[PDB]
Amino acid sequence: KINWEQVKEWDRKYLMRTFSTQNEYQPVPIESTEGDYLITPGGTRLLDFFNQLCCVNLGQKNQKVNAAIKEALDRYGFVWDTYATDYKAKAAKIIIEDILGDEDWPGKVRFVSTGSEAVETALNIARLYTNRPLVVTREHDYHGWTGGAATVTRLRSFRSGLVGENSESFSAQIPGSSAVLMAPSSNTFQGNYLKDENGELLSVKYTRRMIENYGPEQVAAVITEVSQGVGSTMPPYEYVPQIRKMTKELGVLWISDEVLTGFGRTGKWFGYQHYGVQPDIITMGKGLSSSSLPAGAVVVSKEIAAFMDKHRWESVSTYAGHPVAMAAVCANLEVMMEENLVEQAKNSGEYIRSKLELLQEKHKSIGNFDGYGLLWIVDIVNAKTKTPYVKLDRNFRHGMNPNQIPTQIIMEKALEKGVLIGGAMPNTMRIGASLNVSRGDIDKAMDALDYALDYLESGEW
Amino acid sequence: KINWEQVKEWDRKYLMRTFSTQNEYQPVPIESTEGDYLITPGGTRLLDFFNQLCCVNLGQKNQKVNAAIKEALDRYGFVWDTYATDYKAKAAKIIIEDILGDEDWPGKVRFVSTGSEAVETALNIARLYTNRPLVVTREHDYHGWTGGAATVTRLRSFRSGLVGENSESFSAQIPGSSAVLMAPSSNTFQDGNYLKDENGELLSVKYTRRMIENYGPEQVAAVITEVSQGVGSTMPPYEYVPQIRKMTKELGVLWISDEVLTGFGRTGKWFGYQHYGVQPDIITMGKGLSSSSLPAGAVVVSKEIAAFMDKHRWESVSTYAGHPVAMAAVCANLEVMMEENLVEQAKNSGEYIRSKLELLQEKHKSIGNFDGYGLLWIVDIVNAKTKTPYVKLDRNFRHGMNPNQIPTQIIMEKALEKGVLIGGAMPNTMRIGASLNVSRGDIDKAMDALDYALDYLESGEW
Amino acid sequence: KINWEQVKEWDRKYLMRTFSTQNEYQPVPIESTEGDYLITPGGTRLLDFFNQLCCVNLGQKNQKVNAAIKEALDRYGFVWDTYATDYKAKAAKIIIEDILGDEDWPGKVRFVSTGSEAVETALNIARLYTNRPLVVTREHDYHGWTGGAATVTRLRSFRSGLVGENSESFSAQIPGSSAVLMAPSSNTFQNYLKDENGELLSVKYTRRMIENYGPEQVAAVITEVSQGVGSTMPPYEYVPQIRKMTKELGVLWISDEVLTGFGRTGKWFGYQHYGVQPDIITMGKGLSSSSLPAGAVVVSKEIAAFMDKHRWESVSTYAGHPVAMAAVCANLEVMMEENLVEQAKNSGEYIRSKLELLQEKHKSIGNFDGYGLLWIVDIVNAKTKTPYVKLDRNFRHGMNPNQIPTQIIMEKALEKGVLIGGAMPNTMRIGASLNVSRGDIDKAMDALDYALDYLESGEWQ
Amino acid sequence: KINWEQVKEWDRKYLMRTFSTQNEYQPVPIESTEGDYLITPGGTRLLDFFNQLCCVNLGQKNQKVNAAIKEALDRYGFVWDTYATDYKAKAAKIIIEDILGDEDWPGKVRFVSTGSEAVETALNIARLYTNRPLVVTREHDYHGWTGGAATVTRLRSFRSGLVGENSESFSAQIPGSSAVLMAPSSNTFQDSNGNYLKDENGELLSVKYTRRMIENYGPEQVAAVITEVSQGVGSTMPPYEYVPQIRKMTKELGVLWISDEVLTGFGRTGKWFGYQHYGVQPDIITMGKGLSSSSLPAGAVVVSKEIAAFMDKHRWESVSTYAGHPVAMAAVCANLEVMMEENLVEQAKNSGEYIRSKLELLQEKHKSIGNFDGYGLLWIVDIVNAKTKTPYVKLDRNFRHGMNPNQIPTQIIMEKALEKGVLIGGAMPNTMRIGASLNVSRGDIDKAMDALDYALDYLESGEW
Ligand SMILES: *Cc1c(COP(=O)(O)O)cnc(C)c1O
Ligand SMILES: *Cc1c(COP(=O)(O)O)cnc(C)c1O
Ligand SMILES: *Cc1c(COP(=O)(O)O)cnc(C)c1O
Ligand SMILES: *Cc1c(COP(=O)(O)O)cnc(C)c1O
Ligand SMILES: [Cl-]
Ligand SMILES: [Cl-]
Ligand SMILES: [Cl-]
Ligand SMILES: [Cl-]
Repeated sequence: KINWEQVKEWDRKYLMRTFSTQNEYQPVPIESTEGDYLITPGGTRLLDFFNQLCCVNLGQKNQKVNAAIKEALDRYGFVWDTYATDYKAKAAKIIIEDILGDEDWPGKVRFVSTGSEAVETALNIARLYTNRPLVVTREHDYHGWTGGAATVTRLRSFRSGLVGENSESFSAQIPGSSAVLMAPSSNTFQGNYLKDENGELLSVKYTRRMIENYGPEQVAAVITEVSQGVGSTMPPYEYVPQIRKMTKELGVLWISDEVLTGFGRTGKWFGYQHYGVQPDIITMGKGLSSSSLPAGAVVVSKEIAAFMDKHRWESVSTYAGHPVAMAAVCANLEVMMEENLVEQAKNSGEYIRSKLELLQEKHKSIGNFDGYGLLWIVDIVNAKTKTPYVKLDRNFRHGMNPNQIPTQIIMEKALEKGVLIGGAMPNTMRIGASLNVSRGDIDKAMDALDYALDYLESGEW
Repeated sequence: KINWEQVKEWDRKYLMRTFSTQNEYQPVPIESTEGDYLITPGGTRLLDFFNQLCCVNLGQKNQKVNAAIKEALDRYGFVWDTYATDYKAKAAKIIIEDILGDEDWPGKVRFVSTGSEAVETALNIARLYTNRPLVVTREHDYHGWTGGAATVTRLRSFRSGLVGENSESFSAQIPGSSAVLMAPSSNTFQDGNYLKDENGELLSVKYTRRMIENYGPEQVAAVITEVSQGVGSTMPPYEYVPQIRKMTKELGVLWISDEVLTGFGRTGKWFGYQHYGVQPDIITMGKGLSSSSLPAGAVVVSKEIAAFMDKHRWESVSTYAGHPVAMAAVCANLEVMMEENLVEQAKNSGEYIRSKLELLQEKHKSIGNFDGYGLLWIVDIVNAKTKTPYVKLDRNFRHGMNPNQIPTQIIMEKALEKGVLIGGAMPNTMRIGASLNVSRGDIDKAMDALDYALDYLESGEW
Repeated sequence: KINWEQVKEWDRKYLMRTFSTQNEYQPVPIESTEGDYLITPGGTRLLDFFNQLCCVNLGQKNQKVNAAIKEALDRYGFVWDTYATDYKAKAAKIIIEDILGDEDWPGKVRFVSTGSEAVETALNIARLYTNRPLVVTREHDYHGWTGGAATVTRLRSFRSGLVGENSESFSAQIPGSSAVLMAPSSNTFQNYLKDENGELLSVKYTRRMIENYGPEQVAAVITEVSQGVGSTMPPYEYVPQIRKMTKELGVLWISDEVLTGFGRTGKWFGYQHYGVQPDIITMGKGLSSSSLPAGAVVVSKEIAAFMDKHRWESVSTYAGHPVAMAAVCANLEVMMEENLVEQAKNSGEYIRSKLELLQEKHKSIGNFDGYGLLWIVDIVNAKTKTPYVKLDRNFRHGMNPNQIPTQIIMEKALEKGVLIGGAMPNTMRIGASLNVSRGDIDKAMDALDYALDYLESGEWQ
Repeated sequence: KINWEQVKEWDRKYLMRTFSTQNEYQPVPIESTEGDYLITPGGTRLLDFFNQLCCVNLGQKNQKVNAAIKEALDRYGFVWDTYATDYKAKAAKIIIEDILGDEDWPGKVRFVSTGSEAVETALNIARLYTNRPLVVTREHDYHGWTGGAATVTRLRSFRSGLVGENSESFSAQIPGSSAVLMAPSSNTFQDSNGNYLKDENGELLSVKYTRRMIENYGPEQVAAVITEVSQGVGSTMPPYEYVPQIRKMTKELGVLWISDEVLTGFGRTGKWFGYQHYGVQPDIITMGKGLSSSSLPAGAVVVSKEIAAFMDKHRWESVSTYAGHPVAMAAVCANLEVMMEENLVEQAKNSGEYIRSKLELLQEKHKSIGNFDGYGLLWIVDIVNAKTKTPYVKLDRNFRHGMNPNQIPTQIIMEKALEKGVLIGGAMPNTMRIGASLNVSRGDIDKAMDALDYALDYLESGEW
């Protein structure tokens, strides 16, 4: 028996706000979830085409995963990373032996609790292995929020600072803010992508020049997102291979941050696998457990594992390897494999492409779309001017009025159809569902977006 | 039907080592746990007087906590922090209204997933609230391992660097290591009484004051402390904690009490700071927050700090922050703590442990000093002849040393013969803890095993 | 009587080496100088077409400057900046009223002892005035060697680190070597590509970087109008485009005129070729023509009015040194009265015509550009049409000088009694006094012709 | 014929202010100098017992130095460091072979143009030699104003920030302002009687804590400790044992010691260098000020034989345009030769002893003199309220310049002493920093001390 009015009162009074001022905040309670739906206390069913934060890959509240979690709870309990469990060892084995079994670069795994912790771990490993201080990142990359992970995050809207309520006058970034260099993203220098007289993209060419300017001996790693998640982009095809090749030639590591693109999200097990290359280190979260319980991970190459194995590593994280979280990881990955959700993701993405083609034929406010599996971006433009409504685009901050932001207006309208859809960036949709989402829910969501776009293209906002 | 030989094989092969080289590593599989016990696949029962990392406050595998997690799983699922749930709101209400209800400084709570995430959050909030860059920490403090939390960690043995196997030749800290000042710990400037100036002030505090004055108070956001150093294994002189509270107030600087370890009954109060009649501006939480049932951390901020943050849109997202199933575990953990009155149980067992340690010190000249409260104890170990620590670098040691040279390692190995896990992180100092509800029989059994280990240490046969 | 053999022994034994190891070092004593010549103890006259470090603008040992220094020494002595002198006030007046009299942005001057100190001062003022921490520099910029000036220096061959003797094995940068961002130099992205909103890709990306961090985080962009040590010339539109972009984003522009200032480029300052005005200028070299150590910063009226409202807690013992100020006064008065700016402009036109003839004759000249008495000549392999030294401006000094084209050219030209070459391996940096005679220009150019014949013969390989 | 009014107008309008707002600023012109005197345009003679910034060691406008500068100007001109000259090589030989000839440790010299550049150079060298990033400094150290030298300066009143005019309102430090650790001053940890606290083996607690600090970060992270043997701008003298205890601590930890001798060097303390009072030898010395007695801008670093041998094995990729400037080097040579031939080190030592006697007599007469100490021509005098025995300005060495000068005892003293045509005072609010030329006459010491006596009569009346 739940008093949801009291829940709302406690939520307003006792919880720190994010993205909303206390003044403007309206709690949105969710009582339960199932599949691709969120259920409100009043029983409203909301189709979630955010998939929360593109992180509930298996679907909400999967009975096999929950059954597995309950089973672990007959035995545990808690032990820290110094102790071995069946669940922890099995999860590592599934990742190296079963999912990555076709590639021979992967060596070992470290489990932590979050994607930010995974990136922190990867940054530490890369710097220790090379004995070099600098890490290269890209414009608009999001790699997490904790101190180290934030240093490689280049989105001024997502760096844990403060903005005003529909005002430009009360903004601040955190005082004090690094061993980090910002390179151009894949989406710079366009309008197609410019290459030199060698076919090398100008973003990569300049990335190479930056490393050489500092000296390769000063640079541990380039950390990337194969597709920018929060920053909401897709790369030209040759970018990922060219970065892999450039790093190899300069003797610098490449960390593929797969926290979002990992575990079937893009229609392969990992984002990088679309590109015929292999990373030195992968960071993991989100689909690692499909958010059933908090888990993150890093996978390091055999070379890197062999180096770390020769040393005593002075690093403790209390909940790293948590055996109940590991049981949840095991079950999540087993279901993913047995149901062949990767191939299902691939097929559903192809279906989504067709739906978006029709939406673009119909709606001139769709400037561009791209993606794969259950990860899509849709660039929104003024249908008249052919330019984005919000000039600062991906360099915006949240001090703007939401009623001026296209992705906000699309979200509010789509909501009238009982659909959750939109994006983090002001001019770009970021669309994701569970890997096992049904065609009918795809149709429902696309129809809702259709309805929102009519409204956007109508003015009246 | 679990093949534990194959589990050990996968564990060696596929998991990154910490503290042990692959060469020297032997997996120690634990098949299940209960109360104060770990159970091996063979069925051996191990009395855990580390309480893992002093973080299973309620006891292992509490039936009511586990039943509550099972219930949550009927409904969830996962929503991120933008969505409200009963479990998340209730957990915040329990902390603010029930546990801290008698104090009026607390305003609001932010939940995250780990103690390190909680410290990161507190550092961000302190700097934003004050609009100032610098944070003061102390020598030997441990506040976590992630970037920002690590900058305020002043233990060179726990900064996620590398050392060799029984060698000084393969030592490295992470390249690139800044907005932090290290002040003396409370355990500095002695006779063996703590030195004070002509007013009340401890020299550790007076110098901390001079340090902040040297940079300028307008540059300094906060002092972050542990009321009792956890990994660093110390206890303060009584006046330290009130004197730091008063100093920070006088300078217009915040105080963050990092209660990740000392929180939720560990010290025989709800919070460590509560022994000292003061209140902080911000508290960081983990460990006993959920008693390790599921991953959770949190920050509590004062009413003034909440009011300021409330006026702004805060551009911070953590995917698993507020995870509804973790919040369910937190609610159940806290309600069992309250209803069983585990805080009082911890206070009483602490008084009991004190008397057991007095008897052990009488028996053992290798016990130089011991101190603590509730289920958090330090025991400083000395060479019984020379009366000096065996390991000279003490709390400034690193793990390159041979464990056969380390008193707390020797003690741990020997105690293990009695089926008891007990020892410490520091080379010369035990860090002892159990569940808040640890029985007297288990205390006696742990203390007997320590007695036994100390005979061996003192025999010099090692 | 000077025992020059004893001087060499003392020089070997007691002075720290730079650029040469003790093992390879051979002292090069200079007994006196005059005009464009250096005179050895033996009486050999060497024509100096490096003009030392493009810093003896007025010419060596000007009789009027030396006579003015001698007069000042009848009165001083030394007073620090708190005390006023005629020489310090007059040097400030000459700069603001006389030299920059035709421009209305200049406000006040601060005198220091060197160009690095001038840059440190400008960085301090920029960050204080804007209350912002970040400063933007460019790839291959040189702005000095002291801590702050070094942070904006982006040449890995000039950051006060160490390299081996003809070896790659003993190289290090200073440990620790920071509120600075590196943008592309003007010589990136080529013939230069444009946004066709008109914007050079170098400027476009610089803009993006500032927007990505947030313009409210960025105090200034510091540039060289022509990269000195780094040895380049910009596309014509670059300097006006950077001025326009910084103004639009509310960011300061510091023109580092330590090298290009005081007639070097055939105008009083390099920026004056481009119809723009900076917010802050930094000065050294031609400020006194190296007669005595002096540097300076000039800040705009707005900046001066802000600084004037505060008590500035900055002391430099020798800043404003009355005798160095007497030297600056005499140096600037001679420059003005002899019309050396116009003379430099006319000699540069002459040099251009000499270089066109050498390029027509020497396929190892891939390219040249410059103005006044500041010229770059890019050298290439006449056969492949590409540079001999692949790392180019990202090299370090560990390589063998017998592999370096500008070292080859220098050794060869010395056989003609001419000092000429460059800091960069593939690029000449040529400078003489503003009053260098046509005869001496012909003599240097003839030595260069001779040197390129040798380079093109490939005998040194 | 100089128009001094026009000079003062150009000065007001076209020069950036330091320490004074434009609103409050009044130019103080000096037409010429001689010995220990500054001469105003009107012909007022001011006895300068600041010796500018304790940096005109030989005296103002020395005839032999000026003649040597004029001789150099018959030949030069300018050559950068890549070229050898007689003046540069001779200056290095004088330092290593003549001045420091009785010590075995010194190897080589690098000349630069300022003390801040010398400190920048020492920090670079210590970090390169050890291959470690951290340098340790102390509370209230002043090591210069440029980016690297500023990181090891721990006086918030001298870090090139901004404060308001007679207000706490409008203050700022430079945005963005680390591979530096701050250790306690030698002047920390005193008991009630003002005695320095030590452990039972006599080790000062300031040193004991410094060692703990280094051990906490790890000695393998720490390149160097940089010190001032006597804090200059920060205006202190150390407990006697501090300097040897730091030398011994650094040696035991494998860490370098940089003695920043920019102020204490070249006879200032009645020895060639401040460290020489203490029976120790540093790894690196930084020099400025008395190096040329400010005749022209010059700075230098001296490195040990072992550091020089390491540096000699590499190509060092570092250029400073004016480093080694031959005319500046000719001034250094003449400055050092005069110092040696006149035996100015001994003169300074004996004059310090005379000064001590005058200060003892002043302290009997004036209860506002809480303490004094020093040596040679470098003295501190701590000023207290004669009635409370407590400093007037509570923040003391951690003050900033936003304070009203009419509340600052060292400002009140300077203003009063000026009535007697003596310049005397200090940078810190409760502490005089007194210096004159090494060859200052007894009569001038008497004149300065009589002005101080006068000023303290006024301070002690409380009328201000
Ligand atoms: C969401 C995200 C992270 C951080 O994960 P958390 O679990 O939110 O801390 C890191 N990297 C990428 C690419 C992400 O999308
Ligand atoms: C263990 C600990 C932390 C870090 O918590 P984690 O959950 O391990 O990230 C922070 N502070 C203190 C005092 C701790 O004991
Ligand atoms: C030479 C130079 C400097 C530094 O001047 P120094 O007098 O060597 O300290 C600064 N900026 C530029 C552009 C330079 O060429
Ligand atoms: C004055 C001083 C400096 C800085 O020298 P400048 O010539 O002013 O740059 C450095 N160290 C000490 C001890 C000083 O007194
Ligand atoms: Cl990309
Ligand atoms: Cl403490
Ligand atoms: Cl350029
Ligand atoms: Cl001292």
